Amino acid sequence: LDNRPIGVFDSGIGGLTIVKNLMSILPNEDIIYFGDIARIPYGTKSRATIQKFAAQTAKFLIDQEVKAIIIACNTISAIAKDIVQEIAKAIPVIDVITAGVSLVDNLNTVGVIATPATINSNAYALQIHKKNPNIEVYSNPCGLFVSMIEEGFVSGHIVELVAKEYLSYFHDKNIQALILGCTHYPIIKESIAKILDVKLIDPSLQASKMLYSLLFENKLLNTTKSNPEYRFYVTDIPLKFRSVGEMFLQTEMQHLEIVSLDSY
Amino acid sequence: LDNRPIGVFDSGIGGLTIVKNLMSILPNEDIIYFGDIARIPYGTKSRATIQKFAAQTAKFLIDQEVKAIIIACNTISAIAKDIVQEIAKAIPVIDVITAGVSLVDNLNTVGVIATPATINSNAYALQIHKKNPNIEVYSNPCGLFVSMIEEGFVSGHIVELVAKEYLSYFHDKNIQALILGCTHYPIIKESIAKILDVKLIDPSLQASKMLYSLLFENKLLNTTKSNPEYRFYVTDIPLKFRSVGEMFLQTEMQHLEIVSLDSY
Amino acid sequence: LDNRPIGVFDSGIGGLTIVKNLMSILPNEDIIYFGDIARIPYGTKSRATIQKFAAQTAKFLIDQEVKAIIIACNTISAIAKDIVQEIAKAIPVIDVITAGVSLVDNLNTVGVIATPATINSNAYALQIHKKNPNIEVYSNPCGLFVSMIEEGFVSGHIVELVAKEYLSYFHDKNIQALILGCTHYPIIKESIAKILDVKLIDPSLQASKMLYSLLFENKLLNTTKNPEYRFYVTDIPLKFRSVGEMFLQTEMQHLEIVSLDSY
Amino acid sequence: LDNRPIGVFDSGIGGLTIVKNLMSILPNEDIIYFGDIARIPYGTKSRATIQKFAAQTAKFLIDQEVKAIIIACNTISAIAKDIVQEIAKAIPVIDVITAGVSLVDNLNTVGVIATPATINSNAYALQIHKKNPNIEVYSNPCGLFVSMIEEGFVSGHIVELVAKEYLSYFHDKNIQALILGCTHYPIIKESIAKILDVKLIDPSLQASKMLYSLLFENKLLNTTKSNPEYRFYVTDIPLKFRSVGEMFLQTEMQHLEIVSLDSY
Amino acid sequence: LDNRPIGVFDSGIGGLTIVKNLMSILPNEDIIYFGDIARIPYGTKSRATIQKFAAQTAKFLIDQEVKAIIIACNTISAIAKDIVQEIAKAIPVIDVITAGVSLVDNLNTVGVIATPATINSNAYALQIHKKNPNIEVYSNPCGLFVSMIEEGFVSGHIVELVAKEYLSYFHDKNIQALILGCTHYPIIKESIAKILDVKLIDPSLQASKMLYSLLFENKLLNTTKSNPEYRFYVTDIPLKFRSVGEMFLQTEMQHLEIVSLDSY
Amino acid sequence: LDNRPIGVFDSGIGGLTIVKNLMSILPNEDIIYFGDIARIPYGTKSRATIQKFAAQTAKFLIDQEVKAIIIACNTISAIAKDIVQEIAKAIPVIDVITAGVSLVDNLNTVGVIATPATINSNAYALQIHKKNPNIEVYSNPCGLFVSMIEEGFVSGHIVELVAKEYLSYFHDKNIQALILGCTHYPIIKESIAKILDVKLIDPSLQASKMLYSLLFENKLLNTTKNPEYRFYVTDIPLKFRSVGEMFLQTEMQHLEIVSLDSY
Ligand SMILES: N[C@H](CCC(=O)O)C(=O)O
Ligand SMILES: N[C@H](CCC(=O)O)C(=O)O
Ligand SMILES: N[C@H](CCC(=O)O)C(=O)O
Ligand SMILES: N[C@H](CCC(=O)O)C(=O)O
Ligand SMILES: N[C@H](CCC(=O)O)C(=O)O
Ligand SMILES: N[C@H](CCC(=O)O)C(=O)O
Repeated sequence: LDNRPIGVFDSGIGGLTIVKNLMSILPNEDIIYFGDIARIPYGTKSRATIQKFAAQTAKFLIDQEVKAIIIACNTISAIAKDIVQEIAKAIPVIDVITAGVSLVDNLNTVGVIATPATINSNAYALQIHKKNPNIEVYSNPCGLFVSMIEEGFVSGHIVELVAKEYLSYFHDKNIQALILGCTHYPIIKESIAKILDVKLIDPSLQASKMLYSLLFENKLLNTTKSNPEYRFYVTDIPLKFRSVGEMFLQTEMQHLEIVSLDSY
Repeated sequence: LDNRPIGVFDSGIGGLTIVKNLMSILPNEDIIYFGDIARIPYGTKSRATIQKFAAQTAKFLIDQEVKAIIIACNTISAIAKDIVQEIAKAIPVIDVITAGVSLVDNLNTVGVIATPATINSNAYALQIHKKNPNIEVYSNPCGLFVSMIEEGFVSGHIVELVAKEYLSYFHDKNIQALILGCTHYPIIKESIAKILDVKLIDPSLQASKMLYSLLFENKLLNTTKSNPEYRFYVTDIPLKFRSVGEMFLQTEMQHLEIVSLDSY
Repeated sequence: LDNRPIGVFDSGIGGLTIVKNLMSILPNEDIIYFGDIARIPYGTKSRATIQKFAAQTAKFLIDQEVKAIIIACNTISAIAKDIVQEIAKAIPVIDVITAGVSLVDNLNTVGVIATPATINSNAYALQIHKKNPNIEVYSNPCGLFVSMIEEGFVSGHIVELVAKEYLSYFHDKNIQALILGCTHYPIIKESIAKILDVKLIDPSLQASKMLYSLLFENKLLNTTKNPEYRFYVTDIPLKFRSVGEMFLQTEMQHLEIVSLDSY
Repeated sequence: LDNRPIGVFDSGIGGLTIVKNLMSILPNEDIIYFGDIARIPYGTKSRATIQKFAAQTAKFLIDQEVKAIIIACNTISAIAKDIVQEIAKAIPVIDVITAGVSLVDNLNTVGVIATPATINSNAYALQIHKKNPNIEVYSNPCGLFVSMIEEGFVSGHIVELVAKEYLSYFHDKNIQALILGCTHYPIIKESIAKILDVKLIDPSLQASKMLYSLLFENKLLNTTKSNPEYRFYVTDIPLKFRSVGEMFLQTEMQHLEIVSLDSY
Repeated sequence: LDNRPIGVFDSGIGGLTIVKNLMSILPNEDIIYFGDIARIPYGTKSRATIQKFAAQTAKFLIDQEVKAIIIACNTISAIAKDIVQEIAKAIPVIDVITAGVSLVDNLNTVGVIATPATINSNAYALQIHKKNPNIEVYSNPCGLFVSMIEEGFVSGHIVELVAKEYLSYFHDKNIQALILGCTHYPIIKESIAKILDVKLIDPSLQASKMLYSLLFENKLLNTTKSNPEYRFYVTDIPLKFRSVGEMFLQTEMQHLEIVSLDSY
Repeated sequence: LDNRPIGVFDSGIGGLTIVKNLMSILPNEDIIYFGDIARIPYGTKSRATIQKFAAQTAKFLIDQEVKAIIIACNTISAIAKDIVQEIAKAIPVIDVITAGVSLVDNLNTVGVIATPATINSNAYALQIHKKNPNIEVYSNPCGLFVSMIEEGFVSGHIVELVAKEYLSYFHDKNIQALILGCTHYPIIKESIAKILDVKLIDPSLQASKMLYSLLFENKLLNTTKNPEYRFYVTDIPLKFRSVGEMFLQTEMQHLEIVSLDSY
């Protein structure tokens, strides 16, 4: 089990940051990244469809005999965590919403921004309230942010105006921190910080640390002496993928392969 | 054959305008609209994947024994028209790019805006040049427009600034007309007209008229006396679908059903 | 908390009447409707199946952090009210049977028509006799009514003949009122009236009024002045919008396909 | 292999007729019936849901090691036949639509009645036209029939009136035969014949004949001396289930066992 | 049914060994071989492409009315087995991975060599672990072997050196057997045994035995007096194809016919 | 027209060398690379198959309205140059065999190594003997080289032994130069040199220079001062970026999976 890869489970593109994080704390581990690039975005799809898609990716990863899964995507974590856990059986699953919650559960008043699917699922408020039901949670979807960022609008006047549209909801709420509850949003954190001067919470590294602690405590660390294998399995490769993905990864996606979920 | 439905073939959401158009010129015809809502957008996907998806929708429509197909989506028309035609066999296929070309092929200098997939496919320039190779064609993708419009940003300062970003390319080109080469773009035509004061070409109604002429000349008109049947078959129904779709349709999508392409 | 939605808990389709009522009497409340359209009808299924299904919907609604639940379906109310309440915990639950019973507690002879499951459960008679054992309660299931109505047979000779088959039972019972103990039956009240000349009790509005009272007493009224209406369903067949909107009497604002697989 | 059971795959209740037919045609075969009684009817559900459900049943049946399957339900046959066959790989699958089509492919004008789902799927017309594209097929849903029959309304004035409502569609069509394209409809064939007195085609018996032919010619017949075993697996045992089921089966179900499909 | 041919389904060239084995084990059976010689190798292609190709071949074979299929290729077996079985509905499909797994499920430590695609798919390890999750499986791709062998390098110093490069991975693994998980590798088994002298497992012969068992026990054996017919369908006849193919088949291909799969 | 891209037409992988060359000598030209990665290798396939495949790629490239085409692959150039030219019509086509031949036309004895298909076609000898019939041309296919190189055997004892098997043929032929008549072979030029001490002719740069000349003569040079590089391929297996980028010597900017099914 020790020398099996870690599965990084994404909807697509923004979860590459978890790969980056893992490479910084677990440099000897093999990683399989999965992105369902053919069917993104998930943030604007129904709960039934997000669950259907996540069951397929889960089965694909389990067939690769990963030793652990991290769900990098907040939208999949919000809506399909249990579907994924049920398929993974004895394979542990770490998720980014659990990570986010762990960073705010001593506050009194918390804001959350995320995809429409995530916010409409109510997952962040529910999970925060499982820790403490008296934490005040204010949530607002930021529907345009994902496409905006994928199209390269990552700073400047457009980004600032779209952010004002979505973040003005929080001005009278006296929040103590704002959860960046979508993988894409930390890219624009500097623009967010200009509009809403509060602590911004990015749960990706925390999620990676949770996976580190689990592997360490359970003695499931890779002890091979060969170069780690980083495999990027995706269901589409459109022309902009290399450039937008590597904006998140911060290094080359050197071993990239087109796969299909047709049999899953 | 006369009393079979017309198939309106979309990627999703914006092709509903063709249904509206058809209902205005062919009020006695049954219509089946197909939208692959589960996997939109197509505008940012690869050619291989767009072809794969379009073959599935084509097979679904042919199994419903439509008498004609109109491809409402510029992205599918650009990349998968031949795939669809091959599946349809003796069933005629009308497409929106053919319609657009028919509206500009006596000009000297033409601009085109469309999805990244459409513009990168080169389909509009190629098809215009098939009519006359000496027409000057200037093309620019407007990647953010589709999501922007689906998120409800349809006028105002954000729309104007995003449009300035994409349309400034045309200011020195002396174009005689600008093809609105995506179903979504006519929604924002007033904002476009503020930035680039040229004739805007919306090919949807022309495409519908092409289908009318074909049915009329071939004596394939519905002569039943019952209420026409309008069926909206979609592969997902997310929460925003009703409202955003009916913004394009301009009337209620009264008979709506979730379907699957898994067997296609 | 007062800006959280109300949850309308249905088996499917007929509970849209409760949404209509709440839109009227509580025009500034947000509402989440849940319909298990994939698995309807409930009215001809077993007790244990209805309980299993209802537990899943209850868990779904509690995950949404609704501020209150109204069980719009008589069948779920008859069979699974306790399970729903156990899942809802401190979230208040109003149900349509409690509403119906409240409208007859000054009478001495009452009839009840409902689904086969509701009648089999004997919930209406039990809940009435609990308040006053001397009230004579006569019950009769009307199995075909739900499908008949969903297929658009809502007046005319077919409806009258099916109704005569189920209602003739009441002619010699001297009832002072008939409880329409299924969401669907008020649609055909004109045909029912024709056959049985008695006061017809429709518990829908009273349930909605009880919910208003509960929100007022618990200080849970939304004070805002445009509400949002979400319709979460486990299936969307072609006929769903037409039939549903027949009960709702307006168009469904926002509709989404959801799954209970994880519940 | 030849001593494994035959699977009768139903939505619920009406498929028991095929069990009855196989008890007479193949008296030495073990039979497993499956009915998804918890979730019926299928006839009023979407294509996506019918396919989801049928995939779970098919997987349950394969796990019982059946040697052949007959899809007794027209609604599953119309919408999910390919899903079922793909799951039942090497196991042959006979369906009632194929049976029905085989009885009419010599005619010129054919009527079809079925559930809303079956008619909306266009499956009968499509499959007929695979054999002879020139046959005129007229199709009309009879939505109330399934519940009406299950509630015990099987003859008399109510049945005649409902039948008049649905069958009036055919009076001006000059059909040569009417396909009773739902398992339930043969129960009320005497009433149908009073209203529309044309040749009535019952797919269920022909499906049973096709299964015999498949087993006989392919040498898959059971010749053991152990008494045949009949098992009826259902997802619910509702109120009047035995009495309604025994209307179709015409004998008692000796082993009736509730199973859950939730693991599939 | 029993007089229909057996299909041998290959990527190309190496599968001819299975034809050779069936000529000896089942001398009275008609055989159709298919090799996609225009598009080989499959071993260095993506999962999505291997699945696309295998779906076309499978459809061609079903159209020849075969009664059973053996997937001779480990690469197709690893990646596209479910695709093939779903297309070959009722037709039973034997695969070489299943055969290989059946020969090692009594051991504790197993090595596997195969094409890059086969190893990257994890199929051998996964399938072994379905039977016994505690077996230690060590897998290494031998990418150059297929071309090397096809170019006629089948013994000698070059073969020994390349083999040393690939098999050095196993020297410290204490494996009890090595699965020769590619059709080509048994050709160089004497060289492999010089370098890594452990029990060598050849899936191809075991697959042929499993097919005999299936036909014998299921009564699908051909007993006609007409001479067996052998057909070899290929998508190309390249330069030295007969000479290379005859290395594996060990007799001449009497009917070798180019077909196109483009319609599938 | 001068802002249209150049098309680099490959079978797959090795033609990336031509992209590298053009990035160097034409730094402001946009480039579309096409590789039929799904169906490689071409070098061991039949003449008719190579022609069928090449016609599809040619049609794809013409649909993109490239301003010129360079056939980077010796195998396509040997077998399908006429088909590509017939499809390209007024779009100029440069090919690597014409380039290779141009570099030897002052010699009298020449060797050529290439794929089995290229050598079988006899294209190099035919095109050389056409210019001067007196030049002695000796040809030998090197079938294993393409796979060997793509699998990363690019130096050392294995490469030397395979090379000795194919090149020993030339020891007694008194050649003045050897044409490396396959895109892949320059990768192992150090091992080739070891065995055969003769001038090695790599036609890649000369083909790229001929394209420059053609663009200059036809007034088709892009005058702009950041170019865009698109890599269109029919498959992307795991090893593709590593092996491709070995030939390209930089990272592929923009990569897209495409299909020739409609071509
Ligand atoms: N990849 C984004 C979702 C990312 C997230 O929610 O963290 C999408 O598919 O919409
Ligand atoms: N529906 C849009 C494309 C519409 C069009 O190109 O006309 C999308 O999927 O991106
Ligand atoms: N929706 C009806 C029951 C409604 C009611 O009992 O109030 C059903 O599922 O049978
Ligand atoms: N059992 C019926 C369908 C039977 C059939 O279509 O043959 C239902 O579930 O609606
Ligand atoms: N024919 C080989 C694969 C053979 C096998 O994996 O068994 C290829 O195409 O790469
Ligand atoms: N790409 C090589 C041929 C390269 C060349 O001949 O220049 C192949 O497909 O075999």
